[PDB]
Parts: sequence; C-alpha cells; structure tokens
Amino acid sequence: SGSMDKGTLGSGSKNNIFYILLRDWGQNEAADAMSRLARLAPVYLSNRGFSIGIGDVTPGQGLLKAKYELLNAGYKKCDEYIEALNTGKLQQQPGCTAE
Amino acid sequence: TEFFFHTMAGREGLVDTAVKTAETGYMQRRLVKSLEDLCSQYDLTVRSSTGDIIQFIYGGDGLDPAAMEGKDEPLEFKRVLDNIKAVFPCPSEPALSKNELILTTESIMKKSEFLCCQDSFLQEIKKFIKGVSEKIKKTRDKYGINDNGTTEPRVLYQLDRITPTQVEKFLETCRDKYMRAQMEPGSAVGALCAQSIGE
Amino acid sequence: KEDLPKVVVQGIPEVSRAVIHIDEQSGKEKYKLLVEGDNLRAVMATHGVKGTRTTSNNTYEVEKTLGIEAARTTIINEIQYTMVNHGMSIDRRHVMLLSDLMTYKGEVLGITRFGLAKMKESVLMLASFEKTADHLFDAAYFGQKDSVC
Amino acid sequence: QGRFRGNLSGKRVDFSGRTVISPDPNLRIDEVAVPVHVAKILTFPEKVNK
Amino acid sequence: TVAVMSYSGYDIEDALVLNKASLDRGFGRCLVYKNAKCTLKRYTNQTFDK
Amino acid sequence: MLLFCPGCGNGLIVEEGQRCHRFACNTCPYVHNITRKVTNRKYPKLKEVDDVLG
Amino acid sequence: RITTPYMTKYERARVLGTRALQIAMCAPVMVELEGETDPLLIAMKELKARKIPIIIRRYLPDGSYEDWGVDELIIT
Amino acid sequence: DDEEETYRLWKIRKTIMQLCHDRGYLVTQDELDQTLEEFKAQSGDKPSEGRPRRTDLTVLVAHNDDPTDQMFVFFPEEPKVGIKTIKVYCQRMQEENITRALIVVQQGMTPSAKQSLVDMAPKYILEQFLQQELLINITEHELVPEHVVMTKEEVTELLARYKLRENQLPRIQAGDPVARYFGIKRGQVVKIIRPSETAGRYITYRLVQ
Ligand SMILES: [Zn+2]
Repeated sequence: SGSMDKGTLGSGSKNNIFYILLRDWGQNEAADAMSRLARLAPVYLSNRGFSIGIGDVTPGQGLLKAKYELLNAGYKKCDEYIEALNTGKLQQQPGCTAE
Repeated sequence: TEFFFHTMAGREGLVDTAVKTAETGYMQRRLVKSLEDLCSQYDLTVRSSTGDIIQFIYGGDGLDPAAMEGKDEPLEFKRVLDNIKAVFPCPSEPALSKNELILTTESIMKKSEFLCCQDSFLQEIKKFIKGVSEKIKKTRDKYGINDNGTTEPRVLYQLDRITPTQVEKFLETCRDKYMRAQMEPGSAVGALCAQSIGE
Repeated sequence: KEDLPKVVVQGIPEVSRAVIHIDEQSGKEKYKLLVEGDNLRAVMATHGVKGTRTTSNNTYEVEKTLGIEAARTTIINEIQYTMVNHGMSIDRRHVMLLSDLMTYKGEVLGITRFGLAKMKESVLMLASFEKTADHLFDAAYFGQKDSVC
Repeated sequence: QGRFRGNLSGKRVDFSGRTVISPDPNLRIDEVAVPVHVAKILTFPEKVNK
Repeated sequence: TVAVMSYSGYDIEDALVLNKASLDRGFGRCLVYKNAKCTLKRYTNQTFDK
Repeated sequence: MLLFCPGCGNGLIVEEGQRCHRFACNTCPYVHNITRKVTNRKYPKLKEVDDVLG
Repeated sequence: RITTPYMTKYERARVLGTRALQIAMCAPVMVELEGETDPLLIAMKELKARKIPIIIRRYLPDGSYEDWGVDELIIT
Repeated sequence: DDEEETYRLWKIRKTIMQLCHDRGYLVTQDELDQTLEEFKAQSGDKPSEGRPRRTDLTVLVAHNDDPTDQMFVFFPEEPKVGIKTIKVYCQRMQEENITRALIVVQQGMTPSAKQSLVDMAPKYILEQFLQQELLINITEHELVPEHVVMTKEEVTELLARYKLRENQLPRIQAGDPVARYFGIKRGQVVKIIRPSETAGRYITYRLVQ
C-alpha cells in the first residue's frame, strides 16, 4: 500500500526503502535495487509522457474571484490599521512599539 | 516596483550566500585543523596524539553515528520486531502469552554472548519486551484469548502473534546490530566531527 | 548633573535588561526571567530566583560559576539548540566530543590559535596553522623537540 | 601560497584529470564513465606476475 | 523546436537531450578562431631573426 | 540652566561671595546676586512598566 | 582477547592492500584463481575463503599488543 | 533589611551544612534540614544576630576519618577582610589547634589578604568563600553532575584497569567552583556521573591539577 515519494525514496531522512535494504541485507542489495530503479523509472517516464505547459499554471475563475476578495479584505484591514495608528490610539502588541 | 523588490530580495540572498561561503570555509578550516588529532583507540578510549585521553568512551556509549538507525538511538525495536515477524512467519508454532514471552526472554538473555553487551541496551530490550507483553496481555483480555491454545476462533491468535523462534531471531538481530554499530578502532573521529559540524 | 541620574539604585550593574517570559502550556502558564546580562552568579544569588535551574549562553560565565562540567553541558545544549534552530540535525556524539576536547584540560579553550596552541604541543602543526615565523623562532629558542605522533 | 598551505598540506599531483560531468543513468552507483582520451593518458603501473 | 518533457532519464538535473539529425544538419555548428603570432626583431647587433 | 554675562557673553558660573551666592563670569568683574529661588527641571523619562511577553 | 572480535573496515582495507601488493610481486596463491588478472580480486577471494596468511597485531595505547588471525576474526 | 539579610544568612548556613556533609564532616540531620523558623528562633533580627561570633562553627569534625580532626567556619562581619582579621583568625586557630578553616566573606578579599592567605602555612589550610556563591548550592544545580572524590585504592584500580598514568587523566583546575566546594587538592581524582538522555549514566574521571 501507498505511493513512493521523497519521504520514502528520497535522501531526506530515515525510513527510506534503500536505507532499510542497506541496514537489513547489506550494501550490494541496496546498490542493485538503486540500479534497477534508475534503469526502470526513466523508461516508464518516457513511455508515459510527463510535460508542463502554460495551461498547467494558469489561474481559474474561482481562484481569481477569491484572490480579488482576499486582496480587497486585506487592503481594507490595512487601511483601518493605518487610520487607527495615525489618528487615535492603536492596540500596541506586547514587547514592541506601535509602529 | 514588485520586480525591483524581488530583485532586491534575490541580491540579498546572493550576497548572504557569498559571505556564508567564505565564513564557513574559514570555520571548517579551523575546526578540522583543531580536531584532526583525535582517534579512536582499541581500548574504546578516544586519545589525542600525545596520548592524553579526551573521552573514556566515545559519546558515553560507543556507537557509530553513521550506523545510527533511530533518532540518536541504535535500533528502533518496533520496526525490527515487525521485520522479524514478517521475514520469519512460523505458521506451525503456537502464539506466546505474556508469562511465556517474559520467561523465554529471560532465558535467552542470560546466555554468554549477551554478557559482553552493554547494560543499557539490555535494559532497553527488557523494557520493550515488557511493553509488548503488556500489549499482548491487553489484547487477550479484550478478546478473551486463553493461553492454553484451545480457543475456537484461531484468527484471534493473529492479532498479536509471537513465537519463540521470532523472539530468538529478534534478540539475535538486535545483538548483532548493536555489536556492528560500535565504533571501529582506528577511525578518525575528530575529522568526522569537524566535517559534520562544518557542513 | 551629568551622572547623578546615571547611578544605580537597585539591581545588578552588569544586568542591562530583564524581561518576563511566559510559557502557555495547557497544564499551566509559568513565568521565567530572560536577562540580557553577563552576570550569572548575581542572578542566581538574587531572592526569589530558583538558581538550581538557571542557565546561560556565555560559556565563560558558566565555566567560572558552576565548574567545567556545567560549561561542557552548556556548550552541548547551546550548539544543539543553534543547530536545531535551522532545521538541521547533528548526532549528539559529535558535539559531545567537541565539548570534551574543549573541556579536557580543566579550562574552556577555544578553537582559535591561542586555544589550539594551549592544547596542542606539535610545533609543525602550530606553525602550519597560524603564526608560522613566530612559532618557529620560539621553538628554535626553546629547542623543543617535536615528535611525529 | 606558503610552503605549509600551498606545498605541504595541499599540493598538486600527477596522474589526474579534470572534466565536465554529464548524466548517465545506465551505470551503477559505484561506477563512473571515463573518456577514452583521458584513459589513454592516465596510466597504472601493473607488476608482471604469474 | 524544444519539447518540454522527460526522456530516457538523461536530463535529470538541468541537462538536455539533443537530436542527432538536428546536429547533423548544422544545428549548433560553431567555429573557433585562434591566433598564433610570431616576431622577427632586429637586435642591437646587426643581426636579425631569419 | 546655561546663563551668559550681558557684558562679554561668556558663560556664568555659580560662586559664593561675601553676602550670598552669585553668578559670576571668569573674564569680567560682572556679578549677579541671587534674590529668590532659581530652579531648572529636566523631567527625565520614566521607565514604563514593561509588558510580560511570551 | 578483550578487543572487538569483528574485523574492522580499516583492517580489511589494509589486509587487502598488503595481499594485493604481495600477489602483484609474484606471491603464491592459495585459492586457485580462475582467470583473475586483477590482484585485488585475488586478495578479496582469499579474504572470502579465509586463506590470507596475515596476522593483525593490535597495539594498545599503553604499549601492550595482541595477535589476531584473519581466519580467527569475523568478517561481514 | 532585617528580612532578606536573615534569609541569606539561613541559606548560607544551610549551604555550609550541605558542604560539610558532602565533605564527610559530622553534621546531624537537624542541622542539614533547618527551616527558617528555627533560624529565627536562634536569631530573628540582624542586630541581634552576630556574624563574627554567633555564626562561627567549631563542632565540624570528620567523623568518618578522625574525630580529632577539626574544621572551623568563619563569618567576617566587615565586607572586605584585611590582614589583621586574617592574623586574628590564624592565631585563634593556633590557640584551638585547628588546621582547616573556612572564611565566608561578605563582599570580597583584598589582594594583600588573598596573597597572605595563599601562603599562610602548609599546615593551616584556609579557603576563601564569597557569600554570593554560597547563596546557591552548586551540587543541587541541574547542570552540575554528581562528583565523588575517589580514594587512593580506587585511583589505583582505575589506573590498573586502564593502564594509564596520573598525568594522562583529564585535568580540572583547583580554582574550579566544585573543586573549592569539595576542597580537593592536587593529585586527587574525582569521578563524575553525567546523566545521559536515556536511563543510563556516563562515568568519567578528572585529576586535579
Ligand atoms: Zn561676563
């Protein structure tokens, strides 16, 4: 069960399958497994096809609407904070000044 | 304006890396020049070039950091036990209860080959054995499993199934891993420490 | 008038600023003191401060106040904390060996040329690292025979 | 560039080469591909035995 | 005509795969011109390099 | 405060004469006896009750 | 008899190097090599067959020593 | 005052009792476990309490080694102790035939008095202690591990097991706070028990030099 990723096949930390092979069955078995992976994965990746295009990074309509609403809300809150600090008393956070 | 700010941030990162390269190069040079003299002797005592002892035992225990399977621990007993159960599943042997597991563990641990092992690792093994025995006891109390081995649903024995063969395999594997994870005499521990700190 | 307001009436002269840090643990929120000073003995000696659990960042103060082993423990803890702050992990045995090498002559000796000269004895290494001519002339004056160990 | 740092601790050696690297997944992790041109220059002294 | 895709695993880190037929038809063909200069100067004495 | 002699403009110091404390200049016989109280407050900044952070 | 019974990687490297240097200098072979023109391969074959006639002399820091045979030590 | 001063005096007395118990001298459990109320019963005010005389201790004897051996604790009232006070203390120890004495200064010791105390006499051993350091017990600190001075037999067994010499052991200065706390001399060895992250402990050894 599960799908391979950097957490299991990468060089991040322990629990790697190659690390388990190295610690359980020696160095030769881990080296052979890594060679088989390096010889198998490119073949399948080429036979299947993996490409990135401009359409893979374009934003959607709902994303644009959400971004617009969030920008409006954030700008309104920032303007409210600016007005509170410049004209009046602004709640000063502990350990720092008003600015 | 946003492009200018992004270029400012990129140039800040670039100059930070440029300073970091030379600074860490000098630090690594100093650390290696200072630590290159230490070496692990055959009597498990780290001594300098003049013969003075820096440590009576490396790291307090004497284990190789390169062979450290766990988080600053020699072995992960849960993973080792699971691997022993998976590699050697004995279907012709009955399961072990808490008392039987404790008895066989105490019988195996008192052998001659386990005497040369450190006491802390043996205590950790005993703690893990007691924990897994308590888990098996809790499971058998929840599901009413009888230690006599005559319960009608045999699948209940598959919840926490342990056999003395697997216990012996687990103990021997742990002992071998602990023996092979110790500091090999003659290793330049000081240079390894300097590099692993400078990098 | 230039220095009358600048006289100390209460507190440790070495202490410049102390703040009240709070821990918001779900069981209880406890209060501790974060002091940006260079006097550990005075802080421990003050009333109401649990000196048994007082640490510091300056290794020299810890060495001078609580011994060489406390200095070694402080070095280990500080190096490990600084390393963890950046998300990278180092095995504790390396920092333990470093602290033991820095604290094996009874005094915390640095990795600089002075500490390296106080620790090492080999003339060739001292000359090769830094201050070549000075170390070589001093060895020629002392007539110190250097082994190849 | 002194004697200790430039000629004693770190010095230049022969029987060595320097080349740009390129990927090749069809080789084992403990193997490295050497060009024929460099292989003809870097020589190894083998003693004649039985 | 670049196609952004993974092919044969020979383009792992920043590498690129070139077409043999493209290079055969003049793509990427380059010329390197070097200069070799020599001087035949007359010395103080009435003799010259020949 | 800082006071200056109207005669030459040099700084005035405070000394004690034969009858009372007086302001005097070191470069001219100008003096000025003190009649009533003279004060010069500065009102130093009071350290605020720092907040408990964390 | 007090040191580790396992043969370290440094001892392995040095023993293999010495055996390869000897075999390269017309030393007798004890494993009956089968078409191995590389002396290091012959040394590794002798190590795996435990026929290397070399005894390691482990020195203690104080000055004491102890002799361990290659066949007596444990290999991995 | 009259509240923090008596608290400091009580805590210094408790720390001195703990130090004497750690060094092996004879102290009853009541002296070790002394509450502030008992100290107030002895003296509850600063003018009533006598630093130079009412706090001096002479019952300190090494019951484990020899009851005849006697140790004394001094509490000079003046902040800076001069030559005259040191001479008075030395002649008092000569009268009472005491070779080991402790001096708990209030603020410090003048350089001349320090130099004199260094070379008073090889038989008259006197150790300078600041009251600021004695307000907290170094042994009870979490960073300071457990230190135990080993006898000559244990040092011989260590050197025989490790085939070592005295100079090859790790060094520790005599001016170390723990060294002055235990009053260890040149040549003695201290075993240190560092608490590891696990349930085990790390045993190391240091030579005073
Ligand atoms: Zn004037």
